[PDB]
Amino acid sequence: SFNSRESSLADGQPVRLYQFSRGAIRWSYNSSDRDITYQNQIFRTVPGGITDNGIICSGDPQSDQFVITAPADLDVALLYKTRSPSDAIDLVVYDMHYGDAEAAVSWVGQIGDVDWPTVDSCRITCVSEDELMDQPGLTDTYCRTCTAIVGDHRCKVNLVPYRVTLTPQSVSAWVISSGVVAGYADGWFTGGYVEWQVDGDNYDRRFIEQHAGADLHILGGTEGIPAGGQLRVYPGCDGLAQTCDDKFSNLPNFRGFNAMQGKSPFDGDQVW
Amino acid sequence: SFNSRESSLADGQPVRLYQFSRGAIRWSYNSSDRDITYQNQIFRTVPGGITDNGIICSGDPQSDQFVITAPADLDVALLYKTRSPSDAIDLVVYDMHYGDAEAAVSWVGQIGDVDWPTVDSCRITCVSEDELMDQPGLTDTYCRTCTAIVGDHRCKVNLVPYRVTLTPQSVSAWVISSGVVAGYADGWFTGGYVEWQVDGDNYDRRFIEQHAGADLHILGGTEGIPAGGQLRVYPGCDGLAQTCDDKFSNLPNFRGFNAMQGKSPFDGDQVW
Amino acid sequence: SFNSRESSLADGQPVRLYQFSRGAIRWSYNSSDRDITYQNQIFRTVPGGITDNGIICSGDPQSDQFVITAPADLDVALLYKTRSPSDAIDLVVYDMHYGDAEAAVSWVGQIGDVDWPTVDSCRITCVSEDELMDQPGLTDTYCRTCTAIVGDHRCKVNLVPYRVTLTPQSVSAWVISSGVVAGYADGWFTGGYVEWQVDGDNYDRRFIEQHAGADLHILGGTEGIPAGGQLRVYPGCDGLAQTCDDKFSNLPNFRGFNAMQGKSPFDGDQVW
Amino acid sequence: VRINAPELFGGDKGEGGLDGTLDVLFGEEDQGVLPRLAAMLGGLVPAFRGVTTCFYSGLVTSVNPYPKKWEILRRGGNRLWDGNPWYPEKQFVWLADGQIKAMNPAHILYLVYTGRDFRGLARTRMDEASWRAAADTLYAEGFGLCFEWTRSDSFKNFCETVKSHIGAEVYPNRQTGQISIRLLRDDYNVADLPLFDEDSGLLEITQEKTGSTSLAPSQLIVKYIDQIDGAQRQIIVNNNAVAASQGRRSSEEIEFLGVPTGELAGRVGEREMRLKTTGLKRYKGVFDRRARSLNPGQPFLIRSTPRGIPETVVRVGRIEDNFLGDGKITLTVVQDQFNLPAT
Amino acid sequence: QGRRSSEEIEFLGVPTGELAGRVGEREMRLKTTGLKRYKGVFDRRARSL
Ligand SMILES: [Fe+3]
Ligand SMILES: [Fe+3]
Ligand SMILES: [Fe+3]
Repeated sequence: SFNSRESSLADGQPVRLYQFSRGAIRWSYNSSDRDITYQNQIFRTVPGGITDNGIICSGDPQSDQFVITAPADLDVALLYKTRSPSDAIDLVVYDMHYGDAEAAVSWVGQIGDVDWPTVDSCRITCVSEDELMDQPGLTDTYCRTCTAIVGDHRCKVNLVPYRVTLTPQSVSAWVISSGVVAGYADGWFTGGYVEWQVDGDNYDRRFIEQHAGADLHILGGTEGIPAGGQLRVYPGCDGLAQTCDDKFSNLPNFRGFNAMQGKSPFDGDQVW
Repeated sequence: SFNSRESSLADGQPVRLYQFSRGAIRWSYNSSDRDITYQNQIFRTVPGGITDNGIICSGDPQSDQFVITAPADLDVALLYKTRSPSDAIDLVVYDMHYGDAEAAVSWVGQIGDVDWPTVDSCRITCVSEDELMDQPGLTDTYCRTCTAIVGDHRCKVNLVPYRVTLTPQSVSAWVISSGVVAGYADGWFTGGYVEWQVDGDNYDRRFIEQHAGADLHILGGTEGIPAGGQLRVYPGCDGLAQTCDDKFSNLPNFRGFNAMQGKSPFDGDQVW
Repeated sequence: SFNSRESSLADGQPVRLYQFSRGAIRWSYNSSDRDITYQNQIFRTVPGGITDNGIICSGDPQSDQFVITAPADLDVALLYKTRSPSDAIDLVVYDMHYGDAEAAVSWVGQIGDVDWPTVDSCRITCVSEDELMDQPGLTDTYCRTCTAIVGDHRCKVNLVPYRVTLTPQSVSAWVISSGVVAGYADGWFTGGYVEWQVDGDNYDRRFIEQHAGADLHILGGTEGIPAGGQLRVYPGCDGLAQTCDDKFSNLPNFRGFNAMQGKSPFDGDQVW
Repeated sequence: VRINAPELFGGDKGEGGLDGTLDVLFGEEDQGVLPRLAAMLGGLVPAFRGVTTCFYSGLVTSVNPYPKKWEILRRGGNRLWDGNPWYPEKQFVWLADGQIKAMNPAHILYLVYTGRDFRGLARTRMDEASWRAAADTLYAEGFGLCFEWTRSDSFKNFCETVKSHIGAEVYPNRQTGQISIRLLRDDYNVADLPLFDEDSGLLEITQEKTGSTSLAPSQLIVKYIDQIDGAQRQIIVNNNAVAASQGRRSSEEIEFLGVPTGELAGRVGEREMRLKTTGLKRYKGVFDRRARSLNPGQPFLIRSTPRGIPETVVRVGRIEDNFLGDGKITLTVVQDQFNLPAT
Repeated sequence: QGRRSSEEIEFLGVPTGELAGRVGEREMRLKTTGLKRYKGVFDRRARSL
């Protein structure tokens, strides 16, 4: 009846539904003045209303953004206030008419940017998957180092054995200290990242600038790190062939070119 | 008195005249509420009025367009509704004051684009000859083929003996069939064009995708082709030297380079 | 108290002062309705008021202009009406509150452009020193000529001995004639400039197209040259090494490359 | 200079070698005319002052008449500055056991601004304190660079490249009128920095720019040139945390040809990665006269309880103030996340 | 001028140095004479321009 209602000249009762999902956690909002139950999901009513500006599909990712307006107290947007969540918040938009149990999917995407122009409002800019095609695609260089992030699909190195679970001893503004890591050689954890559970099955990740003794340096500060929460810390690969094989014994998968050639052409001037 | 009237502070009676000409056919329109006779030419009065936006001469062809506003039923603009006429409609604009027999030429150009934003109006964009200087001017390539359109001033081939006048047997959506052409070898007419008289001394031209037996394929469809009108069909040149000389015996004027050189430099690496 | 007054919620009495300086001559203006004395300097009140549009510091010289609006009879701006003064008019902007003897410097720059959109107003565009970084910085070419303006810090040639002080005999639209220069060889003054005192310690400079006999050709016309005022005329250097040494004996400082090499590479094809 | 290599290309049995005498004229202020050059060339021979020139005479090749192209390495920086070097104690930075004599970028910018051969601005127009502090900090960090001028472009392009390499802002001070340089480093005390609040000089904050984290790169490729040999080299910087979340690999290439050592390139690449993947929060605040003395690059604190924004450190960006008329002072600020690690 | 300033202009079409200097003098005079630009509004008397 959704299509029939759209074609109807007197039963038009538009209502737009938004679904923000991050793994196992979902946030449901509706633009009407009362909650709507759809597919066993109830959508909350935001005091003040939630509205968008329209959907544009012109083939230009930079121009085809989707804008959401909502109060500054919106739960899903509140997360971005202090620090952007590590994972992207997928957004799905449905369209349905009051009194009908059928809805149609209109827009699908993820959060691109969030800002709070006024205390009584917040503007969210949503981007589609098409915008991820503007970055280069070379991803190849003939250099000495590995040119591969430890654990990627190219290194084929399993980090689960190297996982270390610990409770930090003391947390400071920029340094998190723990005695368990003090037993490892300096720089063992350099290049690794720290992941811990925020809510449900979602974890927030932070990279490590440097590891020295019992003190760990966290890039961008330690804000948001629970002082007593359980933390998982993985090591980091420098990328050198000696580092790759002595520590991880992954030399066969070494993607770097240590000593094949640095400059030698076959159309130079004098070989000697 | 035209200049005197322009300088006059109390006799200003502006009236703008438009003259659309296509060969032997002329269309005359005026912006006033009554017909004006000038140079033995009477200009019709369009119910609703005809007006422009102004004349700009800044040296930039892209910016110095001339816009005409007129009802959607305008005769000259009605031609563009289905398909653009093959020939360009030259436009000349005169300026005169009511009661005076002298007029001054203001703008000269041709139709650039036509659109019908509303049922009660139509907007015509007129371009000047200066805009034709944006396209490249290389017009030269060292390739095997002729690189010349059959019949151009470079080929110097007379197509009048090859003209064929015929009445089509059957006309379809995309194919025009005639038995007379069935007596020619397949591909004889490929690359040619069909011209027929529309009105007066003006003809509309259509290119031919392919010729096979008794059926002719027309690029862009056969819409606008009269089912019983007289049609003139010319052949087409493939551009190969063998094709040029065997069929037309125009080898001396052959502009192509068949076997002079494909890559051979005089500063290469090894001649053998 | 200036900062205290700015922080004050009830004593806000803004007043903006402008100081146009050119060497030993200063012009003082204020935006209020009465003259203000500051640092023993009294600022005139312009009938009609003087106001700006705001200060922008975005790091882009093209965009961070400062605009001044004032009547068309403004004394400082009146100079630009006929010809731009040779020297740049430095501008300093102060901020002070009525009743307080302390002021704060806000903007510093020089006149960039002046125009008179209306008889009752004039708009002045002021540019900062950051805009002078858009021009190239190569300033080096391996050519035969000197590539140095006579008298610059690179030529190290003292023009004071060559200074000639004279009273012109006759002044025409484009030619200034004097018999004293008639005693010099043709082209002696070619490339030089004429400087004379306009007011105070500021002089206006004009270049010379050509010198022939008793007649001097002035680039851009002779308008603004006093018919009886004292004029100082300096010679000009052609830039050739023979010209540089025979006339000025500055060959050791000759910056040109007469006969070192014109094309000769060390990686060519055939030396002979 | 006695260059002895008559058999470099195998001698007679090969293609020859390089044997001869090389004379170098750097072009000092008092440089004289070389008798040999003028005698050999003849004619009106000037002193060739102000430009470095060399005069070679001897064997170039043998057997074949096709001489080979040459490559010459040359250090510079001291013979510049005309006659008066500025703060020479920190002009050069030594790297790789003295092999690379890098120059302080602050000195490069100072020469470009005040150089008589480049712009010739009066030395009095530059705030000595700020530039000296920047040079001292750069020398302490051992952050040197090498460059060559062949683009013949505007001063703005080269200055922007230098600023991006070092991460500094150059602006004409509104108050004193001199050119000031500020480095983007975490070298500030929280207390002394000014605080702005709704009741302390903040009018309205409109833009929030929450940003996103699922996007942004996971791998960064930095390409640099080694000055020992001049051969292209690159280093790889990885973001394991973001990489794990990313469904598919993403990479970008950034060129820092001014960097002469791989370690320095990695130091700056870590800064770039942290900046681009930490999720900066951008704010567009509106302030009253209390924010009158701020300048570009100056960090300050902002608090607004109704918006739920705690005390946050931000760095000034675009400035647009209106002292007369509307009275609107509007500033654009970004969260403070700029820092150059030393390791 | 307090400090030296220079710009480079290419006139590759010029085959002789004297002609290049002739046009360069024109360019210098144009760019350093301080032209005054006006944006006037006229009635029909300026129709034939
Ligand atoms: Fe690895
Ligand atoms: Fe042909
Ligand atoms: Fe000279």
